[PDB]
Amino acid sequence: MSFIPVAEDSDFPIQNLPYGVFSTQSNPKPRIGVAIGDQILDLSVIKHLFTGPALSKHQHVFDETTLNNFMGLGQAAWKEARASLQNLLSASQARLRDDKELRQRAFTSQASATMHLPATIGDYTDFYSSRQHATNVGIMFRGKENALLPNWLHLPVGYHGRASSIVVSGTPIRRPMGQMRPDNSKPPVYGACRLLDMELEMAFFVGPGNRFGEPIPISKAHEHIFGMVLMNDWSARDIQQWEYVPLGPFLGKSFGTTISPWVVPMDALMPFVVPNPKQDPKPLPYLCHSQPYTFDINLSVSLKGEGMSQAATICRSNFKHMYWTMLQQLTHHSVNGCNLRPGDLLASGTISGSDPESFGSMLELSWKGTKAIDVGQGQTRTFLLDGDEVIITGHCQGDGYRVGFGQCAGKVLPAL
Amino acid sequence: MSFIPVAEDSDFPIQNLPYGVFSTQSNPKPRIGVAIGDQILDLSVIKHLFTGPALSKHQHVFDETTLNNFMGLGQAAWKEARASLQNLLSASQARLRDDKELRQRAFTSQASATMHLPATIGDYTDFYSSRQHATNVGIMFRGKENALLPNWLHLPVGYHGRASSIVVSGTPIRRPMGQMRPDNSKPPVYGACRLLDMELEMAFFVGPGNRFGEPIPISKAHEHIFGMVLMNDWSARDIQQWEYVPLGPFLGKSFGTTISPWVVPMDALMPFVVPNPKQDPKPLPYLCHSQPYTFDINLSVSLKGEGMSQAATICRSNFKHMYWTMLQQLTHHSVNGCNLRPGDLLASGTISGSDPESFGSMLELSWKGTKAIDVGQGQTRTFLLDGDEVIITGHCQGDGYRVGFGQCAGKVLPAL
Ligand SMILES: C[As](C)(=O)[O-]
Ligand SMILES: C[As](C)(=O)[O-]
Ligand SMILES: [Ca+2]
Ligand SMILES: [Ca+2]
Repeated sequence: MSFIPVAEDSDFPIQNLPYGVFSTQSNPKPRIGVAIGDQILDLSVIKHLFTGPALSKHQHVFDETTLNNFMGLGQAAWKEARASLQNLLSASQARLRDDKELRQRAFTSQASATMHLPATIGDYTDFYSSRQHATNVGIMFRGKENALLPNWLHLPVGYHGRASSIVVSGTPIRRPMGQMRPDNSKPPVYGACRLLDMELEMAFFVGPGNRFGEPIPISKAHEHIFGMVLMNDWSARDIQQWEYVPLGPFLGKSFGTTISPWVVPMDALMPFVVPNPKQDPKPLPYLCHSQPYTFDINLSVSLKGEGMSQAATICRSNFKHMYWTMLQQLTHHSVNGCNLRPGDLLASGTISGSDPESFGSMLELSWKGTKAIDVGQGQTRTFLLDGDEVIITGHCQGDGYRVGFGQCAGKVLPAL
Repeated sequence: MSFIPVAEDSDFPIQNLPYGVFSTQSNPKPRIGVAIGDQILDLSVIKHLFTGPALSKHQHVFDETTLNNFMGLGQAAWKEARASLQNLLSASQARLRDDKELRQRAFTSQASATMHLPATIGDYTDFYSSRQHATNVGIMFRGKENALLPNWLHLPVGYHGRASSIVVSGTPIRRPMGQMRPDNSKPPVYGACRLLDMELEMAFFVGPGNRFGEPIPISKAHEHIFGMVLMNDWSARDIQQWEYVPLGPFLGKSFGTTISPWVVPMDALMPFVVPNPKQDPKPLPYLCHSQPYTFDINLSVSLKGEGMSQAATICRSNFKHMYWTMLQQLTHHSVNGCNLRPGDLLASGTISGSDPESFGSMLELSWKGTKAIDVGQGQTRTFLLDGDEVIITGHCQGDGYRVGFGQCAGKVLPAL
């Protein structure tokens, strides 16, 4: 443990050490920090303490307004940074601990900081890799006999997302206007979305890219995965339904996608690795690898309506319900020579387990609005109402510590 | 006329004046230039001559390595820059013309210049707005009675593309590996794409963005359109067919998309405006505007195999065929609150007219591999072969001058 006091139930013990971009009232310039207890350690202030071989000539990466350049340095640099931070934050090491003037400049409170997006996301991709989610959607729209489309068990299906509208936790999300077709015998209409939904996801940031035209082999895929965040892929389902054949989700997704700000490095999550789900049929060789790379990350979603005094927990799930791994997603994404770049964000798709309490959208929880979701205090939902606030949280549970993700929150504003 | 001599068939008379980013052997810094005749005027060198009200405090935008900041300044700035350039390049003006020292440093031959991508593209979107293209694809894959899907005549269908693999003209494109399902009785296979295609498009760059959550009304859409380039959306059709239901084109597109480097400003194209195609049914009011915004731009595509000495013209088309205008595309793209940003690229979709000589893909020109494309010199094609070079060109034709785009070229390399 650390010289910084850490509560037992803190998301940010010395075993975590996530990376984020923050600013304060006194200094509005976005800069890189690491969460520890209820504090932020400012890496722009302590960049000269990274004296090892991988970082000593790259200390400027900690002075940037985004994590992109640090992400681009690759695994040796990340591992050295983490070892340096663990040694510096240890309760028995004197350097940062006993340098009072440095320490006063280096640490500020999380409760007084403003968080920003952790990276400039050049490209965002959303996969569809949770089998029960894809199955549930298939049942609802095609029937139980056509629950999965023919390609789903053969490749990690995904689409290009909209990068510009990825926003940091806490950003209000306006209910979108657009066109929809509620009656198939009549022309489409223009109006406010009536089926506004959340999608519980996680996403990973890419480290070093691959060269244009050069695939990343699955055996090297783990080298390019920096760390993870929580995501809410807000969805306008009536807009989506009318637009999306044949070229895919578009305006139904691109009005807003929220991510949490603290990027938990893969090294912090490796203690919580579990076996990959068995795949049948077995994937082609380029997607076949024996490295365990599925993670036991508890996820929870709450909803609170304006007026309501307390939030209701509407979903309890886990990131281990993903059939295609992050290694397979990254490999598939580059198999054609596509060039992944530092700070790219590859998301899981909606996470659903087989238990109905773990379904990751209100589309599934309400089963296409045929079941009312109990949100407490005599109130019910099918889809989101104006003023509803959705908060996603997640953590890995260790013995006496948690590796937590903070929150991924947003409140719905009325259409405009 | 300019003091720089311009050939009658030059793409770059004083009536054009497109913006691009170039470097030279002498100076490796990517920098902003304007094409005139066979020369480039370096805007960083003459940035102090922009003394008007819109540009006087924004001269640093011409020192940047990309056009994004200039694009973000908006129409008054673009109009002022253009007016200043037309004055400074005029045959009858002395300021630049008679300054031998400055001229020496301000001009460079295009033959000496390496072109770069003109902007950092935060998000690329590909629309699908040619009626004959969508109809042709519909006939080939669904049958003649089901040419168009139900939403096509009601909104400008489009999808999010991959930004990272947009490359400048001249970049070699490697035939992609991936997964394909050549027939339906066996499992999918891994191998080199067998059905590699080009797609003739044009694309426009966004100027000032809109705020997250705030739509751009169609009456203001023209304020956000900076200028245009040529595009080849290279397509791996067998990869695409297996992957694309239900989330849309993905690895079938993202291995490479080529654009030409010279951004022709909308002001150069306005003399060549024609009436918009009549729409029936009439679109919803948010997509309804009377401003002509369809452009008479001649387009040509050539193919040259690696053993050929003459390239064959395989497509002659025109941007005026497109059913949905750029105004409608930009309006639709932001109707849900999605935030377009300076330097975003919004492409037209494959441009096909009704004449079979104007079909914009080899998929259409070979009618799904059923007809041989004559490429001259005893040779035919259905789809692209290794070593084939595809070159797209375009121009508007005036009286004694043209507004042209230069080349949009790429050569196919063999798969790994
Ligand atoms: C791609 As979906 C069915 O999770 O909106
Ligand atoms: C979306 As297409 C049919 O022009 O590959
Ligand atoms: Ca999603
Ligand atoms: Ca295309």
